[PDB]
Amino acid sequence: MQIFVKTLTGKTITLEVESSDTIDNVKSKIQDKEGIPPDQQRLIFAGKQLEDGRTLSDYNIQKESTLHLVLRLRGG
Amino acid sequence: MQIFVKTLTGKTITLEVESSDTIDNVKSKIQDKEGIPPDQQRLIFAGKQLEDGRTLSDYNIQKESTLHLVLRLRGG
Amino acid sequence: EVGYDDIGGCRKQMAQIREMVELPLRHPQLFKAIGIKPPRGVLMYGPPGTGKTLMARAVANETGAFFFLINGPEVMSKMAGESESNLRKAFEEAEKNAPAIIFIDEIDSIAPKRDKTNGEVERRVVSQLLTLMDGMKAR
Amino acid sequence: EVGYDDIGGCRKQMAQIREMVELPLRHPQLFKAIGIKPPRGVLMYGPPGTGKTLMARAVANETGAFFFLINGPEVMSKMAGESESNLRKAFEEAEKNAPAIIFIDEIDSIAPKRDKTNGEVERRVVSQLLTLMDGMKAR
Amino acid sequence: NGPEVMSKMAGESESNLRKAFEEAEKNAPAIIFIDEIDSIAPKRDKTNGEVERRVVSQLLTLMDGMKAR
Amino acid sequence: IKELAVDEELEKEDGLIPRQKSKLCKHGDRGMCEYCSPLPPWDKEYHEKNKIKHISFHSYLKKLNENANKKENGSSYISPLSEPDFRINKRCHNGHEPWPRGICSKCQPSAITLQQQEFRMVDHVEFQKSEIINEFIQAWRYTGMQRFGYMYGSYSKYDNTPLGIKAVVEAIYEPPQHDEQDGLTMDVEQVKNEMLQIDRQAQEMGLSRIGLIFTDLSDAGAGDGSVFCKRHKDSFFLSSLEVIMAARHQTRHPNVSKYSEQGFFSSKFVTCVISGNLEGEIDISSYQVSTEAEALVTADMISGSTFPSMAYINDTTDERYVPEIFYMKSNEYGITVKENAKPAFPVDYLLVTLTHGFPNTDTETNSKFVSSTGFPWSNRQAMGQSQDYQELKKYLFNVASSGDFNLLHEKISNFHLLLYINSLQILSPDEWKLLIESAVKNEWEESLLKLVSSAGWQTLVMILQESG
Ligand SMILES: Nc1ncnc2c1ncn2[C@@H]1O[C@H](COP(=O)(O)OP(=O)(O)OP(=O)(O)O)[C@@H](O)[C@H]1O
Ligand SMILES: Nc1ncnc2c1ncn2[C@@H]1O[C@H](COP(=O)(O)OP(=O)(O)OP(=O)(O)O)[C@@H](O)[C@H]1O
Ligand SMILES: [Zn+2]
Ligand SMILES: [Zn+2]
Repeated sequence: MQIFVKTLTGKTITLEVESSDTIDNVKSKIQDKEGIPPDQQRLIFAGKQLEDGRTLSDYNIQKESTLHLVLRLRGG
Repeated sequence: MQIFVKTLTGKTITLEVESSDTIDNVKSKIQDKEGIPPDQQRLIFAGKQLEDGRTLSDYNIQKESTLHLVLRLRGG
Repeated sequence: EVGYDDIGGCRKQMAQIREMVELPLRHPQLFKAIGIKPPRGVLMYGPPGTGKTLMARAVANETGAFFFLINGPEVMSKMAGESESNLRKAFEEAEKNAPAIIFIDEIDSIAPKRDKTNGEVERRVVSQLLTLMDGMKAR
Repeated sequence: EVGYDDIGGCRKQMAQIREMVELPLRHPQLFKAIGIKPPRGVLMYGPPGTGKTLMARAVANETGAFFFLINGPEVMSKMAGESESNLRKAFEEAEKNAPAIIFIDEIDSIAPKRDKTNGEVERRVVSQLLTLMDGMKAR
Repeated sequence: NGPEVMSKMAGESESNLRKAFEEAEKNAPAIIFIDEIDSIAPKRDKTNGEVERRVVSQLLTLMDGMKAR
Repeated sequence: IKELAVDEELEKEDGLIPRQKSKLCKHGDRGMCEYCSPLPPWDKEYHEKNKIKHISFHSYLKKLNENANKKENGSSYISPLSEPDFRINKRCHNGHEPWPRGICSKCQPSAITLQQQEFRMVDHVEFQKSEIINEFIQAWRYTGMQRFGYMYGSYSKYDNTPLGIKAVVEAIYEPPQHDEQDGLTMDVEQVKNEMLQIDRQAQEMGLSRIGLIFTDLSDAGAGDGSVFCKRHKDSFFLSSLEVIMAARHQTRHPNVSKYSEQGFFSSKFVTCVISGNLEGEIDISSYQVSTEAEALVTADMISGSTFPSMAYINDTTDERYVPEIFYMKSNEYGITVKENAKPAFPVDYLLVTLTHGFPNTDTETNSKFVSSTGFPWSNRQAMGQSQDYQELKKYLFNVASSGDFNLLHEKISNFHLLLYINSLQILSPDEWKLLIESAVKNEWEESLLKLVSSAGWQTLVMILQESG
């Protein structure tokens, strides 16, 4: 289904996910086209930090729903 | 060889600088085109302020990269 | 407001004066294919108390035209020739709205015959009114 | 505007004025070669309703000219003394795009005699006209 | 007053008469008393040269109206 | 057509000035002859008695209504309140149908007498807080160069001036500009594209761009003296280059009026400048431009001169016919009548003054925008206060990770903080419109709890805590 993956810098990129798929397929999709390892791939929905070992049925992710991605930036 | 210095008003200034010179010569070249003294001038390279005593190689500034120009007096 | 039935006794002069106001405004096509130009000035004169200003207001409200009023002793200035600028001001304001009708009562008070004065500003007041009415090419 | 051959009866005065103001305007030659400067002023007079304002607009239209029009009572009706600047800009803007015709209509409402003077602004515009008329000797 | 409002320079007299009828309409019932109207309204004679206008004609156009009970 | 809510209230009130009985009155107690009659609000004799130098245009509208509407019939409703035109009508209603060949006196623009305007649109500009414009001067104290801004505010009544409108300002927005020590000049294209989106958020908040400010200080020695004195009586009041920027801003923002034939007349726009007093401080002053002559000739004929007091008049090229400009000045012996047959005529004559001021701190009706006035502004890239989301952890943070609603709502009413949030457009536009209306209006306690219970505000504090 169609979703709106939006990072912290306002860049929204359209991705694809199944309604019963896990969130690790989304984390693997960010690892493909953005090259981010999963220690910095932080998705947030409904004010809660989405764990990497869960599915979309717990957070009730529906079609055409936006996503809030946080990327870690550090000097050390 | 080529470089691009851009102000805050959306105006990019073309300049041809050597790859192995100092930053003070870059401030002298933008002085001759407009008439701004290089004491209050400052150069921002992607959020990093360029020091006038250094060169173009230690900051790893590549060809025709977008630069920033800002004016800030020391006493003022 | 008054109307056409508001005054009687001058029924012959009422039907005569109604031709020169309705035909240039209601049906102007009679002046086409006949060559001539419709006239502008109508001159009424008589003793006071006969209803000159009553007949002027009756023909204005019965047609719905842009009525205007120019008074005799009002617009007569001595400052810098302001009467010559206020006469042409009233003509261009009547020209901006179509159809329109102006009314100048006690016209003998504004620039009379020069048998007495002959040297005042009223000699140049009437000559302003000559070129203003003759320059009315707006049919 | 009106044409050129729309005036009858005045054929003798037409041939007097066609060689006067139309022929030296379109032809800068045949006056320098003959050694005679052309006249820079004509005066038309007579009874009213004879073709004074009609013949001037007819002779200036179908010849090729600038035709600076200026009316009599419209000047001097200004405040704070700017009728001289409206006269100085009248003659200056005409010679910038020569050939030009300056038709002063109703000049009797501008220049009366010195025994019928009125105020102080009437003397100021008759001496401005007499000074500026002499400035056109540069051909 | 007659010889008071007519001694002005022909510009404030027409506004004083406009202020006279407007204030009397605001606080009706009202009377308007004027005196020495011959100094305001003289006759037209052979000795022309006075102002004789712009004030009495203002009184003509002010008085013929205002009769709406 | 519909005018403003402030403009219709000044029209309905007559604004008459009452007087008392006197020794000169000969009438009875139940009357008035001339000396205790009600005074008109447009008489300039009462104005200069109380040192009011202009006649409060809504009363000037009343003094022309007496000339338009009379006791006679009329039947016109002309209401001659229009902009006097100096352009040339091409059709001309005569035989000189082209202007290349022919021009007469009824279409020729008359010689400009240079008479001063006796009425001003805005009568008194007022401010909201001394801490608001203190941040504007603080921008000069960090970079040492001049600044620029636009003032957003509203209007209300003014009881000091008879039938007068006062100008209230609420917040100041700064466009991105290129600063310089001598002056300043920015691109008009990027400013107009930036000002289009600020006018969107100003509609729901009840704001309107009605003013602008630009600085001119020239510090003397940075010790005992504050600034130099550039603008005084012998020098220029407003430079001729800034007259052009003030003239284009008034033509872009017209004021709606039913009395005008075109539908718009008498623009209510203020131009304020920070220049300093004569002796020792940085006191500001404001003047606005004149509508009668300067507002229309700026479309064709205003050209820059080397003098700051005067402006050059250029020449005519086949469509741009201009009349002669005259003014009176004293010669070496006496005072003479109009002399100007020479270019570079002064522009300080075409300015009408205003009275600026700040209200008392003990009481007011409201202030509506005093949150901190210390938040980093949107386009202050010359200064260091142009931060990213690192500032939002420092500024508000939902204070101490658990905030009281009396201390949380007092920070949320900032103008530039609310204009920074909606640019990210995390919240819905319906929830954002009730967010800004809660911060700017009263009885906000029932609607602030609606904001914290929404999932959009929960996602805002969750995406801020993980980021730096
Ligand atoms: N049909 C009518 N014919 C004549 N008189 C009339 C008629 N109807 C009414 N009247 C009366 O005659 C008077 C009209 O006179 P009017 O007001 O025209 O004075 P006027 O001197 O003719 O005006 P002006 O000052 O313009 O010359 C009214 O007061 C009215 O009572
Ligand atoms: N050949 C002609 N002579 C006189 N009048 C004419 C002639 N042909 C036409 N007319 C009529 O006379 C009018 C023109 O008269 P004109 O405007 O010259 O008045 P004038 O008294 O001669 O001069 P002024 O306009 O200064 O009074 C036109 O409206 C036209 O109908
Ligand atoms: Zn009294
Ligand atoms: Zn014209």
